[PDB]
Amino acid sequence: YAQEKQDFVQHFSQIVRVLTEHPEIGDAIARLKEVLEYNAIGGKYNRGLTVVVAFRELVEPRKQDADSLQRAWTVGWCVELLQAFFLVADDIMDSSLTRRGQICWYQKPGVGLDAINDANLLEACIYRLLKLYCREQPYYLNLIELFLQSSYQTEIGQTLDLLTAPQGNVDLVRFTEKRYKSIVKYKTAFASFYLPIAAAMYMAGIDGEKEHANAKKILLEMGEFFQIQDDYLDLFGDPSVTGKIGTDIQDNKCSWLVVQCLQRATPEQYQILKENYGQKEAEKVARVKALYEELDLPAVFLQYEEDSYSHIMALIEQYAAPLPPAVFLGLARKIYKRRK
Amino acid sequence: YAQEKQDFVQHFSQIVRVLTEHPEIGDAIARLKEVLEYNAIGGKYNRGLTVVVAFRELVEPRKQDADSLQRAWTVGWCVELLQAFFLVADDIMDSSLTRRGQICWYQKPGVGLDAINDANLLEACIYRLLKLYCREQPYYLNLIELFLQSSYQTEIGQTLDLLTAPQGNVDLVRFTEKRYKSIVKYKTAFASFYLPIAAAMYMAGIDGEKEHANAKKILLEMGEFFQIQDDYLDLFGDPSVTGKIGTDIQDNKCSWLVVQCLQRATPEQYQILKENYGQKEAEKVARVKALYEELDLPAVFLQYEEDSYSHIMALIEQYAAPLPPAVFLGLARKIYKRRK
Ligand SMILES: C=C(C)CCOP(=O)(O)OP(=O)(O)O
Ligand SMILES: C=C(C)CCOP(=O)(O)OP(=O)(O)O
Ligand SMILES: [Mg+2]
Ligand SMILES: [Mg+2]
Ligand SMILES: [Mg+2]
Ligand SMILES: [Mg+2]
Ligand SMILES: [Mg+2]
Ligand SMILES: [Mg+2]
Repeated sequence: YAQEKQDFVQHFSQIVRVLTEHPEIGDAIARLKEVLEYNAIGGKYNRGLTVVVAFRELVEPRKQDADSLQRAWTVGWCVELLQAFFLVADDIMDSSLTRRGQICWYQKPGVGLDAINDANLLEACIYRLLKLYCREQPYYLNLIELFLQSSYQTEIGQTLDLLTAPQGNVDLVRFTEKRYKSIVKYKTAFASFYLPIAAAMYMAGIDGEKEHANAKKILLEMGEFFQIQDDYLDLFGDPSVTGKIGTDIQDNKCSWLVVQCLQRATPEQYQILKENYGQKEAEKVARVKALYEELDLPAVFLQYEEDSYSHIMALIEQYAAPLPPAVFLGLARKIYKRRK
Repeated sequence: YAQEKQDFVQHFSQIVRVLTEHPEIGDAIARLKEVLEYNAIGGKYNRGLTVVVAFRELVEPRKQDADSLQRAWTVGWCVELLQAFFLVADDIMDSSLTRRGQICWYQKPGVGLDAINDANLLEACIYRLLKLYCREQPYYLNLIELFLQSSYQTEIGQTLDLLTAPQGNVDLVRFTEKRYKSIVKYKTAFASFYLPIAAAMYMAGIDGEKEHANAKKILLEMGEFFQIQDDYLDLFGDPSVTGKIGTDIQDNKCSWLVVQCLQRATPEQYQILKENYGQKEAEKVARVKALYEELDLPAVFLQYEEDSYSHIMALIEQYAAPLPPAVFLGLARKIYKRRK
């Protein structure tokens, strides 16, 4: 697994080389290399690795030649670039301080709001790689449309996330279970969970609408759990482990935690949450954290993680066939009980 | 021409309807409609109109059925959406105040840096329209790749533009004719001039590499002239006419004007430019404008506009064949002597 991660990371130098190969644009290409090095490295590479692992499990080993395997790790890196693009942009919009153990790319002196165009370049690099390696393949168009559709779905999710979290406005009424499930389905589940398995499926020749629908049932549910864990870690995670500083409380976000708080709060506790949520004051944030702990939300999260795991396992039993259950089980093992 | 513009604008309501048609995403789709209405309307629609006019001139009238014409005005609107995406993002990065006679979308109270995701949605809408109307056409993939390549080229151009214009740093050494030509080729010429004619060419079945190369020779030169005019208007244009407020001097930009100033300045005038360029102080900006006027740069621009027009006309004579010269002449007439 760590050796699998290591093999995937060793292909990054080739990805950068092929993307940063007209002398007039030299300075811009040198900036793109810096944008790639800073923002596509430091994560867990779960999405990129899922493409590589799923491709190997879905394709007959006699058909896994050197060019086929290169295409698989390249498409894995395309999914990492999609993630990099959204994170660079999301860190500006969320006013975040750190990412993957280092200062946010936009927080770097000399970068600032120029990171908007840098994010756009990362997105552009996906289609440059798809054209360079997969142009002659029968699944080329299926991959292009899958990455474009995954970006649109993420952007729609980001729009819902930002509309539910207006700055300077009390938004407790908007923080419902229904709203939450809708935000996380689009902003996380589609591109972080459906996209990597769907890409390996199209590369394996599995283009069937019914097969993709079945994979989607498992993967969108896994994505919802993953975002619930991300919301828990925003406040109760170790920043030395998570690599990022939480901002959901200050940013008035429709977090899984605030939705649970609102379902369990007394009128007195509702007032405390109303007066202290969505504000930059450190003592107001500390007051919301104290309310969550009073309502035993960390324990409520532990019980949800268990119930959700069993539910996802039941969905693998129902919808994995005819794909190897290991395709979905490998990703479940990688995200369950994770504190990073 | 104004009737042609009117026919094109009358199709916008249909574009919005088809793009803003899952009740859970309702609030986000309502935000997308607001993003579309605010940012894709108010311009001159030259790019969108060029697609429609070029398609009509390149396709035999017996092959111009109702569905074919709809595809043409839809692809015209895709080019307007590409422009909208880049302008929303460019206005944030350039710290601009107004656009198309109204306050910049990001300057709107309640929008702010959420405009980054709004720009991404506008870009996403291009591929949604291409899929909705052109998916079954033989040129579908050619159009997808052309819009993706045009975005990458624009982003590379924007990177060069921002690298040459660092905030708080004296960048006069970097402002060369060579650097300028490179920036404007990528940031403007490819997507504003090559993209609309190339799209109509692929829709007409003209996919030949040599035909696209010849069209490119004319159109990249036209794009350079158009950006030189844009730089002139940034300072010497009427904001009631241009619809936007200039920021090139304050933003330390490699403008055509500053390049010309540096070629004509004495050591005393160079010192004046060095002490006053790239700064927010109104009196420093007024000092640079006074230097430009002392060096008769508005007259130097008038002489360049004439010389460039003749050169572009000579390029149409050389490279228009076998395409109707009217394809290129119509766009030249629309941009030459324009003060908007
Ligand atoms: C979609 C969300 C929850 C953002 C972070 O994803 P990861 O937690 O997988 O971050 P990296 O490993 O890529 O850094
Ligand atoms: C590529 C540059 C010069 C930006 C503005 O283009 P236009 O001057 O054509 O602006 P609109 O008509 O679309 O508003
Ligand atoms: Mg965030
Ligand atoms: Mg966010
Ligand atoms: Mg989070
Ligand atoms: Mg600008
Ligand atoms: Mg600009
Ligand atoms: Mg300008």
